[PDB]
Amino acid sequence: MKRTYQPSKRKRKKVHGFRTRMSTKNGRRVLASRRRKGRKVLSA
Amino acid sequence: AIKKYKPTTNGRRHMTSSDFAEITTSTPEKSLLRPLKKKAGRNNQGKLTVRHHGGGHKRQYRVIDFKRNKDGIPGRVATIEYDPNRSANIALINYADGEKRYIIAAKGLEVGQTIYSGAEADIKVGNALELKDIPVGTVIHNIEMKPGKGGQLVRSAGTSAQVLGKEGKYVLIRLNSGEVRMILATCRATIGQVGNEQHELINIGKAGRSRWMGKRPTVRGSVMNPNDHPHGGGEGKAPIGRKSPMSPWGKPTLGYKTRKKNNNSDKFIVRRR
Amino acid sequence: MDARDIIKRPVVTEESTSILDDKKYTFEVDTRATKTQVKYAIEEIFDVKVAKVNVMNYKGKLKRMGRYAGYTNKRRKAIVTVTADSKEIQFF
RNA sequence: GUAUGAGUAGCGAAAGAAGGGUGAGAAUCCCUUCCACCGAAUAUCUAAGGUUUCCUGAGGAAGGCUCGUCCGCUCAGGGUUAGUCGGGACCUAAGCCGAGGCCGAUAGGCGUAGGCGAUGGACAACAGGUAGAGAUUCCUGUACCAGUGCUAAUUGUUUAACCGAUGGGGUGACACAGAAGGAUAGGGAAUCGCACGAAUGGAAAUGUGCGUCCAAGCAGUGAGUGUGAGAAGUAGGCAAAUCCGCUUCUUGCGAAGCAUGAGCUGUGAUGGGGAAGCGGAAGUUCCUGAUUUCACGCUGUCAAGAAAAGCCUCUAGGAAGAGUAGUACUGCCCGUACCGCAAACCGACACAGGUAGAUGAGGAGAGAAUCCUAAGGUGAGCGAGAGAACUCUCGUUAAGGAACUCGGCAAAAUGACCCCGUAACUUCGGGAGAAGGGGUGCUCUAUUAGGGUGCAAGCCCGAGAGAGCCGCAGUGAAUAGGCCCAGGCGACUGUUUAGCAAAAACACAGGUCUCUGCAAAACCGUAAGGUGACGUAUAGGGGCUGACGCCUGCCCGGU
RNA sequence: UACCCAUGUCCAGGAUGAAGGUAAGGUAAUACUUACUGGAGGUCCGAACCCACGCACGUUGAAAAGUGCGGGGAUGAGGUGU
Ligand SMILES: [Mg+2]
Ligand SMILES: [Mg+2]
Ligand SMILES: [Mg+2]
Ligand SMILES: [Mg+2]
Ligand SMILES: [Mg+2]
Ligand SMILES: [Mg+2]
Ligand SMILES: [Mg+2]
Ligand SMILES: [Mg+2]
Ligand SMILES: [Mg+2]
Ligand SMILES: [Mg+2]
Ligand SMILES: [Mg+2]
Ligand SMILES: [Mg+2]
Ligand SMILES: [Mg+2]
Ligand SMILES: [Mg+2]
Ligand SMILES: [Mg+2]
Ligand SMILES: [Mg+2]
Ligand SMILES: [Mg+2]
Ligand SMILES: [Mg+2]
Ligand SMILES: [Mg+2]
Ligand SMILES: [Mg+2]
Ligand SMILES: [Mg+2]
Ligand SMILES: [Mg+2]
Ligand SMILES: [Mg+2]
Ligand SMILES: [Mg+2]
Ligand SMILES: [Mg+2]
Ligand SMILES: [Mg+2]
Ligand SMILES: [Mg+2]
Ligand SMILES: [Mg+2]
Ligand SMILES: [Mg+2]
Ligand SMILES: [Mg+2]
Ligand SMILES: [Mg+2]
Ligand SMILES: [Mg+2]
Ligand SMILES: [Mg+2]
Ligand SMILES: [Mg+2]
Ligand SMILES: [Mg+2]
Ligand SMILES: [Mg+2]
Ligand SMILES: [Mg+2]
Ligand SMILES: [Mg+2]
Ligand SMILES: [Mg+2]
Ligand SMILES: [Mg+2]
Ligand SMILES: [Mg+2]
Ligand SMILES: [Mg+2]
Ligand SMILES: [Mg+2]
Ligand SMILES: [Mg+2]
Ligand SMILES: [Mg+2]
Ligand SMILES: [Mg+2]
Ligand SMILES: [Mg+2]
Ligand SMILES: [Mg+2]
Ligand SMILES: [Mg+2]
Ligand SMILES: [Mg+2]
Ligand SMILES: [Mg+2]
Ligand SMILES: [Mg+2]
Ligand SMILES: [Mg+2]
Ligand SMILES: [Mg+2]
Ligand SMILES: [Mg+2]
Ligand SMILES: [Mg+2]
Ligand SMILES: [Mg+2]
Ligand SMILES: [Mg+2]
Ligand SMILES: [Mg+2]
Ligand SMILES: [Mg+2]
Ligand SMILES: [Mg+2]
Ligand SMILES: [Mg+2]
Ligand SMILES: [Mg+2]
Ligand SMILES: [Mg+2]
Ligand SMILES: [Mg+2]
Ligand SMILES: [Mg+2]
Ligand SMILES: [Mg+2]
Ligand SMILES: [Mg+2]
Ligand SMILES: [Mg+2]
Ligand SMILES: [Mg+2]
Ligand SMILES: [Mg+2]
Ligand SMILES: [Mg+2]
Repeated sequence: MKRTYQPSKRKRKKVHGFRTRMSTKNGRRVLASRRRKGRKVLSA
Repeated sequence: AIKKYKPTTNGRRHMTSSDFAEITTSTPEKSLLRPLKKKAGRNNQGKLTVRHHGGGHKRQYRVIDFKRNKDGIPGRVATIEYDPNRSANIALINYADGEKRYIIAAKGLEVGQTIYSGAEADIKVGNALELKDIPVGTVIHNIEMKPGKGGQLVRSAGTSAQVLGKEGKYVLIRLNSGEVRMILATCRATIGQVGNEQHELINIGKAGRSRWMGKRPTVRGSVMNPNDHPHGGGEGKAPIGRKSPMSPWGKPTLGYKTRKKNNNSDKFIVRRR
Repeated sequence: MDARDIIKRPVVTEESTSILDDKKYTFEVDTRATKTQVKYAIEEIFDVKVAKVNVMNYKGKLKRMGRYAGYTNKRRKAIVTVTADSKEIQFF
């Protein structure tokens, strides 16, 4: 059994990172809504 | 020639190949090589637009001279080589300048001959001339369609076209497919037939040999599901239960003509194949 | 850059005191100071002749006091060795 | 929130025993001895990932499938050192972003110059010490790379030493398979050294145990592997070139000369390490020998096998300072603890699962198979005692030998090496390990006959035979094809429903019909822009049939 | 997880003996025969590695698909990392 989550630092920050969010209109929408709800960690 | 293989195994039983007797050297000219990367039919967007491609031996591009616009310099044939990117072989020509370039190997082109291009060239196999200076009846190849652009019409191995007449600003050519066409008189061509005639006699023999050249398997439409192909479905084997056989996207596939009906070059085509 | 603000404080422990007689001195420095700023700062402050500097970066440990989990501060430690013909530093 | 099932199921692959110690308390913690397990791993490194789990002093509420004085748990202090190792200040691939630009109700999509981006290219350090925790980093000894200043001679100064491109050129720079070599690592014997020299019949020597060395750099050498030499002349190498390319002449070669090149010798060594009793003796000769290196070197084949920087050279250019020798000094940022076939990673768990790479010893052996072991590591986080039914995993069974059953399902049987022998049919390759049989142990002739190695000493390899000897049994253990006759389907190797179906289904090489003259047809997209293709009818797309052999008949009214 | 692109890496041992080549024959010259050489293959047997054909167990599992004993491929239409 090879499971579903195989971790990697680079593969995580390149897909879900802050710069990846800020590079798109919809990623900026995601960041805005997470700021609105009041979450401690944005993106990451 | 064509080399038959002994039936040692079941995959070598029906297999044939060329013996590469005409090829002279096995190393390319380094300063004329460019890299190629496979695309497997993937689009600008990354989508698979043309299917059944991808995953063969890697190759490297050899930049060929189709314009043949070096006029008045005698060019001497140096070697005859192998090109993975086309069915015909190629010949390396180094001029009296010191410059070198590749051209398509014509039939009967041997090492040591001299090759000319221009207006004062003789009518011999390998020379390049404008179509107005070529006498009626000769067999030519590498016909270009717009002046200064480069050869484009007859170029694969064993193919040939024949000059057929004059109409002032145009020249009649009978293309390899059997078509009679009008081409400007200032467009160039090369005298002779194209090199490797036996290329069509090769029996591949193996499925892996098709895989080596970059061909993925072809699934028939009759063994698909109804949402995949207009032919899929049915219990057991099923006939073509339609009015006509169909392509994977509709649009009948047997006998249906797909050339544009309002084409701008219908006045330059004298008679179709 | 105002040498007294890139050298923070001496490190006093058994590990540091053991090498203290080798003319090796352990200090706390800014997290941004480089190996050469430290050397010139030491030469400006203590009036010595520095031979080498080694630096290392420490992470912050994770402590708690019940429902309150947090991280200790971030450290940058420098070991400074002086040349043979130079006066020492006290620490005491 | 609390019951019933109920003191019930379970306590997650495995060998432990006793004697001392600690403690309020011991099967479970520490020490000693014996026993047992892995050993192409359950050993040693090292990426990813984890993120303090590392070390020391205290602790026993909760966690640990039991106990605990213990712990990867709780508390408090500590612990990670680089010019040379891996990554930046060096280079580029796939891909991504993209000034102007093209396209588009808005939003935006595409894309040129340019730039990011290793899984690849280039690049200067080795051997020991380190008793709580780091080591090519600290320390000791000996080095190398780039640069700077200070001294001392040398040379050159605008018919101009010297430097030299963001430009040209060469190299860098490359697939797969096969075979024969050189060398070294490793392994094994003698020799040499130190110690022991003995409990139960024998042995003071043909006895027993352990060891039997050492870098980078510097100076030499070198198995080899590639390899034309000189001189003229220039429609080309965006300008120029003394460099490259092209042509013509002279001179001829497994001979030298040039490049590379494993390894070896001296120094480094007045140093370091090393068996026993803080010191430290000996470190020679021979045999075997790589999956490593020379080296993608050679040969062969077709499916025809990255880019840029770096390095060298050429001019365009810059030029009054320049190298030389000796000395001292300068060299930034990030990672460095610990686990890493695992109790620290992915699986909710201290989970019988999954996890890239380097090294990976001996006997017998073709072998990384197989059994037993070395270095090294472990005894598996519930026990003891009885030896019922039944269930699971194993071992033997008299006579019969498929009578069982949907069906020889399961099990039993064959199994290594050497020799003899072998059918129908065939697409002439096969069928074929067809079938069916025979021989294997130990002693003597015997350091054989003969081979490999060496100058010799010697060492290694080991067929035939004869005579014998012993067992129920001689590949005496483990590991190691059951075979034959006839038919259906598919030609064959391959692929398929992750988790009920592996097949007669899909694919395939081959056949045929049809579309396409190049801004090709076909396909993605509103378009721009693309694939097709850096291709050109011997090419590209679609439908059906599916190796090979013999063949493929009649109907054009309907669609 | 499916297909693709760029760049790396892995596959103990043993068996068979295609093309071609050399020599001796045989010819007017060839064809052809015999020995030696040679090292082909979606070749053969078989570990690592990949897979999942049969049976048994498990089935409030050690495991939300596994284990044990046999089984198929193992130089390629191969396995695998980033
Ligand atoms: Mg197709
Ligand atoms: Mg098909
Ligand atoms: Mg179907
Ligand atoms: Mg439909
Ligand atoms: Mg249908
Ligand atoms: Mg059907
Ligand atoms: Mg039917
Ligand atoms: Mg550091
Ligand atoms: Mg009960
Ligand atoms: Mg019980
Ligand atoms: Mg247990
Ligand atoms: Mg005890
Ligand atoms: Mg054992
Ligand atoms: Mg084993
Ligand atoms: Mg890490
Ligand atoms: Mg974790
Ligand atoms: Mg903690
Ligand atoms: Mg600990
Ligand atoms: Mg307790
Ligand atoms: Mg407890
Ligand atoms: Mg702890
Ligand atoms: Mg150092
Ligand atoms: Mg570095
Ligand atoms: Mg580096
Ligand atoms: Mg713009
Ligand atoms: Mg873009
Ligand atoms: Mg670019
Ligand atoms: Mg980069
Ligand atoms: Mg890298
Ligand atoms: Mg280096
Ligand atoms: Mg440690
Ligand atoms: Mg060390
Ligand atoms: Mg190349
Ligand atoms: Mg006695
Ligand atoms: Mg040396
Ligand atoms: Mg080669
Ligand atoms: Mg470890
Ligand atoms: Mg766990
Ligand atoms: Mg446990
Ligand atoms: Mg586990
Ligand atoms: Mg052996
Ligand atoms: Mg072994
Ligand atoms: Mg041991
Ligand atoms: Mg126990
Ligand atoms: Mg019986
Ligand atoms: Mg019996
Ligand atoms: Mg019987
Ligand atoms: Mg019977
Ligand atoms: Mg019955
Ligand atoms: Mg029946
Ligand atoms: Mg059976
Ligand atoms: Mg003899
Ligand atoms: Mg046996
Ligand atoms: Mg067996
Ligand atoms: Mg089949
Ligand atoms: Mg299934
Ligand atoms: Mg187009
Ligand atoms: Mg278009
Ligand atoms: Mg295109
Ligand atoms: Mg034809
Ligand atoms: Mg057929
Ligand atoms: Mg069919
Ligand atoms: Mg046929
Ligand atoms: Mg018919
Ligand atoms: Mg009709
Ligand atoms: Mg009609
Ligand atoms: Mg690829
Ligand atoms: Mg095979
Ligand atoms: Mg087979
Ligand atoms: Mg599968
Ligand atoms: Mg197997
Ligand atoms: Mg096999």
